[PDB]
Amino acid sequence: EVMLVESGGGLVKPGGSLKLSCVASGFTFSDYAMSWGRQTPEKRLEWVATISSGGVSTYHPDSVKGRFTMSRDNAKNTLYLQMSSLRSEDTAKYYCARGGGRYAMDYWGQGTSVTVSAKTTPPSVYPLAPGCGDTTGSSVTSGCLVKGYFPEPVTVTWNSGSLSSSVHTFPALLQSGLYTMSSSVTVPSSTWPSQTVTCSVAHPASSTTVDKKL
Amino acid sequence: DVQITQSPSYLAASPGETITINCRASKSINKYLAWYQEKPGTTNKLLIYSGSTLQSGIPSRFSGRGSGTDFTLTISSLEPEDLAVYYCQQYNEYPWTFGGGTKLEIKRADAAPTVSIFPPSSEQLTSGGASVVCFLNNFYPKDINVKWKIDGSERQNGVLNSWTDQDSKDSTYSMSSTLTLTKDEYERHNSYTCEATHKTSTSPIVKSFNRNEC
Amino acid sequence: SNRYPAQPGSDNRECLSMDYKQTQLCLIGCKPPTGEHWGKGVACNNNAAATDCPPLELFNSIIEDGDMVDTGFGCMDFGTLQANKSDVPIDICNSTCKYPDYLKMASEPYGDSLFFFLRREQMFVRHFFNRAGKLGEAVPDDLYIKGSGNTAVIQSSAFFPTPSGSIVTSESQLFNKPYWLQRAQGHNNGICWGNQLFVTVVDTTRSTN
Amino acid sequence: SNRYPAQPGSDNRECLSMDYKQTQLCLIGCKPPTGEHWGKGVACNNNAAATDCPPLELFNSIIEDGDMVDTGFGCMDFGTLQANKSDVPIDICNSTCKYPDYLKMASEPYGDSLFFFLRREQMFVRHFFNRAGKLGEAVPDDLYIKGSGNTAVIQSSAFFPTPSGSIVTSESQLFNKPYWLQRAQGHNNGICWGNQLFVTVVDTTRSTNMTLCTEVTKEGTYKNDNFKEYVRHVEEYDLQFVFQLCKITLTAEIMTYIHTMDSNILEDWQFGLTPPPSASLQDTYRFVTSQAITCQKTAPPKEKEDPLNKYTFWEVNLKEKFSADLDQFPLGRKFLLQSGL
Amino acid sequence: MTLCTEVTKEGTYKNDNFKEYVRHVEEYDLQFVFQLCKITLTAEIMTYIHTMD
Amino acid sequence: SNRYPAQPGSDNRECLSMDYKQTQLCLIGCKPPTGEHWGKGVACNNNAAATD
Amino acid sequence: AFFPTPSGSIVTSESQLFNKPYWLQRAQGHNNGICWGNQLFVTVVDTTRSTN
Repeated sequence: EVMLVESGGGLVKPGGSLKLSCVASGFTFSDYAMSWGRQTPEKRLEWVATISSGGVSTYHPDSVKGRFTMSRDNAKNTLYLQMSSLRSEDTAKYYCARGGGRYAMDYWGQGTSVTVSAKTTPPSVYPLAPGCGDTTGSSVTSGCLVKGYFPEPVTVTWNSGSLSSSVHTFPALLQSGLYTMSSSVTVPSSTWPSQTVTCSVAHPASSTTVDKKL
Repeated sequence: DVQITQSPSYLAASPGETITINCRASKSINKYLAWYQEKPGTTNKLLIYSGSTLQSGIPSRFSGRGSGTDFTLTISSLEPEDLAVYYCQQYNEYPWTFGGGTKLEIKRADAAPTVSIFPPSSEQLTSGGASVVCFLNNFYPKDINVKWKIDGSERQNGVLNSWTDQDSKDSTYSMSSTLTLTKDEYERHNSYTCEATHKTSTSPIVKSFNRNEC
Repeated sequence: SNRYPAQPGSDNRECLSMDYKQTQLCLIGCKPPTGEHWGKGVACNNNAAATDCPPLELFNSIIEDGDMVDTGFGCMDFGTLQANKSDVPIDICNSTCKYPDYLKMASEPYGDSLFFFLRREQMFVRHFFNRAGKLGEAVPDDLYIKGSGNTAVIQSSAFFPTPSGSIVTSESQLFNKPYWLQRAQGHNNGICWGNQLFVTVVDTTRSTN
Repeated sequence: SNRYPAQPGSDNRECLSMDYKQTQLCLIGCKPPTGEHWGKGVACNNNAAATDCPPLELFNSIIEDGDMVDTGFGCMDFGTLQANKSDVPIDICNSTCKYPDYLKMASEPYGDSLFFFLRREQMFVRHFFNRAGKLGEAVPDDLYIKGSGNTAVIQSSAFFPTPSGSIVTSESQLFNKPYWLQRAQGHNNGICWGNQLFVTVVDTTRSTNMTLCTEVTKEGTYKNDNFKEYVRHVEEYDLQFVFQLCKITLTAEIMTYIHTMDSNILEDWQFGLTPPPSASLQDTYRFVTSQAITCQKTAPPKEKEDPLNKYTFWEVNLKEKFSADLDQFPLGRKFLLQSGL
Repeated sequence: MTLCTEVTKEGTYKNDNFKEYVRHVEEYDLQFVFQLCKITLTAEIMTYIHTMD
Repeated sequence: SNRYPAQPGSDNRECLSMDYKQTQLCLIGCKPPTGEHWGKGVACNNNAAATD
Repeated sequence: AFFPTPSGSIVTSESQLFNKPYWLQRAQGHNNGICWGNQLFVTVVDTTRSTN
């Protein structure tokens, strides 16, 4: 079981600092290289930091020179990144990496959104169910709307992923400092509304969850 | 810096055939080149390091080659876990810059958008926004255009454009068309229609609704 | 191992800790005992216009109470010969450690600073580490072959070991026994002149805190 | 452990330190001694050598001062034999390490290069590492089973061990001790010839390192690049000696025994030799810099010529350190108790 | 021992230039002295030996 | 390895184990034997309370 | 505030001091072996056979 679990990425003041921690579940941490790399939108994957098998050789690109300091723990199986004086460009999704080779990467975790922005906002949730009028068709497309969150991301799952054969979920867009999205599912009409259907929307930044069933 | 770019950036393919990808170089960054892939929720995979030499657990259907500034990589006999975004990356000198990225898509039978239009429901009619939601589902390929007609007049401000993934079982695409309006403008105008266009028909797929009806 | 390469940076220090050289020893003589220790020197005349590397000299001195023994880094000054005081632990980074000159006390005519003396010492390495600074001396090139790319940078060779004393036993005890005068080494046969004596001892097995 | 498959690229040389053999050794002998070493030789070119390995010959060299003793990586040359020059340490890679041939030193008739010796050595190995590159000969396939997946290609078995010595104790030192030779092991019972002796010692117990920290720019906040770090290495030596004069009556049985053995300990004696009279002897100037057109050259004939002059030693003068009264030294008193006098 | 011969020449290091052999060497030597034991031949002696050899 | 900075906490205790010194000795006496142990004693009365 | 971990070492059958007779030629004090009060307080310390 080799798995690099990310921890420590989120909201942080501009000009401030934060502590990341990439805990590995199981291997010998002193044998293999470890690294940090981020993905910024409309751009490449951005290599942030690399370290060797024991910790001898650490490097950073031209973007974070002088500002970022990489660390690692071999006993708690945890790779680190101590950064200073963050700006709005550091808002991205960040991976930690395992180097199994001649400085070559074969792992990252699920990651966490490391977003340098101002504040969070708990989402006000609105469903999109069939209303007044006769229900027609053997299948019905419905939804539930998410309005007003910042920053990214969110994820909608319908009925605990059993209908994930037909679950739809959309990305959001930045309109006036907030993101707005929606989601759908194509289920035959034998289910709804005799058996109720729920979409699950959460928010990592405000830690505010409201569950509703259609 | 070393500024390498990845071309062609998109691959639609049917498996069993032979698929080629390329990455060209700014410097003579001779044969030190690895290749990766990003699947969400799981880990990145190193297929071939150093252009031509193979990692543990990696099978033989991959093939990559090149020296100097020219490189060629070719793959046949595909497998359904491949649909992901693939990168080339130099590490001949720091900073480790990447290629632009190549997403591999599987080719299927083409399909038209399944259109179902909704008003902003009365919970959103008391919240403060007015989003005329309409779901365009189960189409192929990604390329669509939708037209929103606010009482015959088109609106492009506040138009949100976000496409889904290749789906799980049916592997189609969907795109979010939420008409971001406020209350007095939704009070002024009644008719709104998502008019999706696709390569299946010269007439756009037009679905409408009336607040006099529902 | 060393996965390539060494990285630039002006600040990379940390806390570590380690034991020292073990011993048991003593000496007696009716003159106070001596001891050498290394230090600086006068530079030179300025005939050489080659480089800057500092001079040196040992310094022969009667050691008094409280002064520090050398433990393997030479009997030397840590303030003048070093300049970071970070190669050395804090208690001895501000010191001038000595080693006793039994040799010139042997070639002393009468032997009045020496009646008898003891010594028992052992050592071996624990690990290997390296310094972090600009190596002032370069290495000649045809002695090896240089690499390129990631291996284009030549890393420094400012290695340094770190010590370890062995296991000690109660059979290795020097003290708490009689050592009879029957034959001295020199001309003064036990005669304390001035009704005074100059006794010394260094022990390491009771050096916990 | 060492998993599969094969990684490698162009070159993968790294940085390591290591340490070496623990020893203490010595030798006494009036004649200069030799010392053997290995090196490449001339092979037959009449064979169609499918192998491309060069041969290796022992070369029984004569040990100079400051040349290198063996360490345990083959008693070979390292200039002409390590083409990589980046696998063996730099200090020895442009030199050649040596060992003594005690049995061929036992096969000298007179025994004038050996009067006494000792050696005290201990070693065990800590680590284990291997090499890369195109190995010379391949493995025969019919002594194993092959595989694939990760087990596809063979990996290089070019290993090497790493010495680590032992503990460095003072409880078995050999220095600072008198050694009164009761009887020398060979025919030469401790008698020097031509008023000379050559002695040596190699010790690792006194081999610490003297580094040097030189801040070039004072500042209360730390920078790595204030410091031109230098290194030195120091060593302190001494010897004591007690002799005995002996009377040789130059009889006919002796004078045929010795001139045949060595005529050179008769030429300083010049009994019945016509050249050492000569004539008017050497007639010197006072030193004039520009004129007196002769120079400081060695085309003037040498009063002493030997190939030992081609080698370089530590020349130690004792033509002035003689003393008849011995009790004023810490070994003269150690002798009268030893002699019972 | 361990050997290393390069095949080509360059001013750039690669591991695929060098050829490495490995050998194993031994020397032995001896020194002895003996003593003659003369053996007379009698009837009880000559019966004793052919039972062995 | 003790590299900078810290990752501290308001609680840092853990489950460890250790081994000891090898004792074999003889002691005889028909009078009871004493031991020594350091007791927390006092200094003089007024030491200016600089460091406790 | 560094601290080591003590270890000890190998124990042998030759490091044993017990299960063997002793015949003291001379006691240490002016009392050369005379006990009093019809009692004595003998003490031994062994951690060597102290497995649990």
